[PDB]
Amino acid sequence: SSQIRQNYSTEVEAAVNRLVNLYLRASYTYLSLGFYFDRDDVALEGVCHFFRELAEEKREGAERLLKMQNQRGGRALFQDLQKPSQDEWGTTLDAMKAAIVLEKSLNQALLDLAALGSAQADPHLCDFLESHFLDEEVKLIKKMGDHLTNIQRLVGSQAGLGEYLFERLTLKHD
Amino acid sequence: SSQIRQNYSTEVEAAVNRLVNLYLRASYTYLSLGFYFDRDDVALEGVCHFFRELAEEKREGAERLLKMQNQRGGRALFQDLQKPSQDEWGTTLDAMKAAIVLEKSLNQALLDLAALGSAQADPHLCDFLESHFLDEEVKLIKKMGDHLTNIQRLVGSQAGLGEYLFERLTLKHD
Amino acid sequence: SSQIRQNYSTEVEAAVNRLVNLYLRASYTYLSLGFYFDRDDVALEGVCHFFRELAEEKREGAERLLKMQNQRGGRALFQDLQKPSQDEWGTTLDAMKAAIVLEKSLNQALLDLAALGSAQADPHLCDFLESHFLDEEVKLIKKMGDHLTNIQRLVGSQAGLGEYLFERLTLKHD
Amino acid sequence: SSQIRQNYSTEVEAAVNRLVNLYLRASYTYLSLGFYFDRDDVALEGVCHFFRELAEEKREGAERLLKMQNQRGGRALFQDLQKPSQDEWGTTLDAMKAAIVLEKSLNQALLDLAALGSAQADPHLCDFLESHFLDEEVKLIKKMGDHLTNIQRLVGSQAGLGEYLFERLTLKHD
Ligand SMILES: [Cl-]
Ligand SMILES: [Cl-]
Ligand SMILES: [Cl-]
Ligand SMILES: [Cl-]
Repeated sequence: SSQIRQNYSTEVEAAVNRLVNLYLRASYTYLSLGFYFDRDDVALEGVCHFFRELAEEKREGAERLLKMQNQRGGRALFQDLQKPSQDEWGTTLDAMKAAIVLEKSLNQALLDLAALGSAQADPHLCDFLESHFLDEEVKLIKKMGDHLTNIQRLVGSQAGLGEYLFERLTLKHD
Repeated sequence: SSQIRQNYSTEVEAAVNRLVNLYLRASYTYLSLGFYFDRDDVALEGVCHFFRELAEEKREGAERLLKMQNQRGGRALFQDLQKPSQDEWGTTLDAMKAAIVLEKSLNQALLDLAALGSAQADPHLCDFLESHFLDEEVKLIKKMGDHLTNIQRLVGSQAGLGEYLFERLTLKHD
Repeated sequence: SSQIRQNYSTEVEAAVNRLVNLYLRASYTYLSLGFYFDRDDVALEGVCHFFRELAEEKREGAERLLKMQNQRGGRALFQDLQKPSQDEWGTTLDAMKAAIVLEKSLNQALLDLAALGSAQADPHLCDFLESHFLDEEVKLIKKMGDHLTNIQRLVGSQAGLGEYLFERLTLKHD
Repeated sequence: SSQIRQNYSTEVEAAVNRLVNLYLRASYTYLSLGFYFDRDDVALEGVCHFFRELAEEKREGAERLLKMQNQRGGRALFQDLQKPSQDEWGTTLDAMKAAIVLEKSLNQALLDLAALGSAQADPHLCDFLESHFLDEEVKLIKKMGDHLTNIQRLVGSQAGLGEYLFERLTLKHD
């Protein structure tokens, strides 16, 4: 069973398993975004790379939560993973707007879990989120917000031109 | 406007702007202390260097707060910067006593902001202060306290001798 | 008191202290400009970097004046530092126009002090300004003028596009 | 005769020859100071080294003036060199006080020559002094003033102790 568990509430254990599901769902959403931008009829390499990187980051976040669950003596429980909300993701702008929505939802889940940890007097959990998740999320949301502003200023009356230039001159590509 | 702000209270935003002012004021105080000890009629190089270093440290603390303000989606607001409390700073002892007073005031402002963060359930802010400010301040206050004790033991009946020896043998100089 | 002062007028001493205030004010203005361009709703990294660099340059100019004040046996006297003239700085164009205004004001103050030095038969002061300030200021004003022309030619009927392209292709960024 | 002389007044030529004499006299004074501090009954190595270095510096200043005299097409004219004002130089304090007097006299001679150059519309001469002499002299006087303050604070009621400590802990020695 366990022999190590100490100060680790059933409420936190369940919430961690839920958060793993949310991160894996987010990873799957980013996988879909990445491959949409690799379509020959979309063909925005830097946009593809941006979202493929996020798919890996979210998977790694789920793995870190699972490692922690076992370190505390809780039990990983996996649930079905829903498919992403869209099959096609529109423009770079549409995609970046969907990404910031998704990140705000993950951030709120992190904050909710931090608040649960405080309520449960679980300082290890609170430390864990502060150390590996909260600032990573703030940094990423700031980056997306920066990108949104630049994408928006490039729409002008020549959306295609602006979308190409943003991909070429802001996003990382070969 | 903002598109990134989340869980970032107006109260914290304002308090961060106030703390920026306090750090910039402290930086200005240390600039004045540094140049006083470079006067030809004062001429204590190690004391000059000690306070010039602190002027840079406090400026960098203000810059880190400003970076964080933008990362969270708050808005930097700058106010007039008051001049330092003195134009001449007395002996090394007088200066180190003024410095520890100043640092206690910064430390209390940090603690007040940490308490506001806890009240507002803002774990990112609390993490931020713990990571970059609270221990730096404890370390610095301990160092100043150590220096005060050594300065005090050197006063004896030969203050000039003790002030020279402390500058030469404790403080870093060329 | 002093034992080193020679050929260093009270008029120059006071004017140097005033010029220190002007440089520190300019540094503060550039700090504000830099952080405005780091806002997520502005997000022009190269513009941010340009003005953050100038904030450091102006601080260093103030420090060089203070060092010189002590080398000549004058006494640094610090005054309150007024906040910058604006809290928000508009477009890159608006900001660069404000910067060239500011630099012209610093340049005129330098020239006024050079003329005072000549009047007071203070060749060390005149040398000092020529060596460390006058050409640095001419170079910087020429650079800003160059930038203004390029910004202006990019406005066209697509201001957002031009502002992005200038930041990407002229200014230094990561 | 000359074939190169241009814009080089007889007044400046004579004043340069006088200044050469003043620098060589100063060099001789420092030679005497250096060897006094090497006496077995004085024995302050760092003080000896300080003044021996200045003897070389003043000789080199005289050589630079002579080189310039020939570059401009003037004619070096050498006069008798008076012996130093003292045969024995007292304490480190007495010596440093005599040195700052001497340096103030050289500085005034430099300033007088700079003013003569301006009067004669001789910008090469004015540049020459600014480039190689005026700031070197300000720097040296500031250093001596710094030393005087430290020597004075060490007198206390134990002059011998203070004189030893200054030599050991401020001045450069083997
Ligand atoms: Cl579904
Ligand atoms: Cl005040
Ligand atoms: Cl104001
Ligand atoms: Cl004689």
